[PDB]
Amino acid sequence: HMVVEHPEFLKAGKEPGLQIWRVEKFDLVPVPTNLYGDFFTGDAYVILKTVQLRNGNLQYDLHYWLGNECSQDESGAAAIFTVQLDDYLNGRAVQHREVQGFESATFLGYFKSGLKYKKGGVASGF
Amino acid sequence: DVQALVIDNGSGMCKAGFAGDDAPRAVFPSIVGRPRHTGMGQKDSYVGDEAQSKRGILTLKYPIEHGIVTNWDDMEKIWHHTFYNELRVAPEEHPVLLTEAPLNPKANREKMTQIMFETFNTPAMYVAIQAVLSLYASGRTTGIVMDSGDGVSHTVPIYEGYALPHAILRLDLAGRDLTDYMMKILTERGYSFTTTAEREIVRDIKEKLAYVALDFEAEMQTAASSSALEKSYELPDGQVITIGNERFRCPEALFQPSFLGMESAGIHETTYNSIMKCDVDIRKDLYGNVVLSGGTTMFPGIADRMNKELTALAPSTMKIKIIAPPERKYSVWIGGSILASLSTFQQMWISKEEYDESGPSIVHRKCF
Ligand SMILES: Nc1ncnc2c1ncn2[C@@H]1O[C@H](COP(=O)(O)OP(=O)(O)OP(=O)(O)O)[C@@H](O)[C@H]1O
Ligand SMILES: [Ca+2]
Ligand SMILES: [Mg+2]
Repeated sequence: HMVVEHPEFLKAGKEPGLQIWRVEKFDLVPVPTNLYGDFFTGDAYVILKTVQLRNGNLQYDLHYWLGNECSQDESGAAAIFTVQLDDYLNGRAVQHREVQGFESATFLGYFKSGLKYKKGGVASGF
Repeated sequence: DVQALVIDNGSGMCKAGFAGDDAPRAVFPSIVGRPRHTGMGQKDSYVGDEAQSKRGILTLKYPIEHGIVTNWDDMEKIWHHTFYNELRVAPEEHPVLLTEAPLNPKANREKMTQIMFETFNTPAMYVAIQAVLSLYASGRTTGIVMDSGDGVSHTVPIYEGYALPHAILRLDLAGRDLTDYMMKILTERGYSFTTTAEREIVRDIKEKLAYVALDFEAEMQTAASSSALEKSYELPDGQVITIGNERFRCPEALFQPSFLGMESAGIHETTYNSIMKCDVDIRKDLYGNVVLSGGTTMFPGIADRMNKELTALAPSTMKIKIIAPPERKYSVWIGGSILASLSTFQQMWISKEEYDESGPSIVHRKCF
């Protein structure tokens, strides 16, 4: 009787590009596009990179980024939302765990000028 | 708005609480007691701490064995108690997330579902695999969880959020066997612990003083050569006893099950064997994300020892990482609390409406 209704899922992975959400109290909240690449070390984020393939289908890489100080509800939620988004995208996404200071070359490469860290973030949902 | 409940039904201890809390509100023995003789103490049944305390007039039953429900009448009594006495809720008012052991029989998942909806009239429910909840609690979607509780230890490989059932293995040894083994080896020193209160003493000795030796042979030699590893323990009556190599011999049984006369491989080999049952292309990610969960993983030294043993089994260029969160006695419950709190989970539960249309077998389509 249930379909995926989360507004952000309906927006996810529709066209080539980068989309970033932050975990805020057990919800997935879009990051303003002008703040892309500035990560709060107290928070966890989900990043979807969508690339156009030659047959016009879309390639997905889902990265969940975990700040050094993010709380367990945030990192746990980031991991679960990543699984849910992959399921929503028909299992077409490769999932990548990205830890502050140890991110993959691929993830770092998304940010043309280099990603930046800043202290702080939104309060834990616990 | 609507407040979900989270219940992790362990073979030894039930952990129950409210989604969005960082810890279970109620942690109590998974025991039902009934009047021992059919002749005060006078209620039809008792559950949890009160049943244990009244054991002198009650016969005690443990309806969960190896994480699998073996007596549904007793399990229903435990859940009724959990809702009405431990959580102080009306279960008809709350979605309920329940946990299940890896490879829980199909008929059992259906029975769980039938009881929630038909006996408790829950408006919604969901069943999650314990190991997967622990992995989520550690902030990962891929890894292998070594979950060791009361009667059984499971190794559960998980890739991108889903367990790989063909690669799940088990060692039929966990905390109750280690308590029983500590009881046996303490008799060598002349200390007889045989009653329930005495077994509880032994459990406390295991929980407070035992540790996993990094090098067992070397630790035995150190213990034989001097008193450096000895520790004193005060009994409730006030007597002080001395414990030596029993401290690390007890949890050594996890790595050497022959100590208990079992032919099974130790937990390190079980973990390795599960990894080797998985697609070669995911094994790197499993070795690099070995997550310990459950009460019997709480021994000091266990993560160092797992690291050593898995490093010896794997190719030398493989990065081994053992993740042993301090909260790992509760990581299943915590994973549940997070999952049940997500804005997306209202879309995931089995609703009463769905149950009414499809019956218990809906659980195989909604929860996997
Ligand atoms: N600090 C500790 N050190 C060693 N063992 C411990 C510690 N704390 C608890 N235990 C043991 O953990 C066991 C209970 O573990 P846990 O609560 O994870 O099991 P369970 O969930 O009831 O069972 P299962 O998951 O096997 O159905 C008991 O045997 C207990 O003595
Ligand atoms: Ca935060
Ligand atoms: Mg358990």
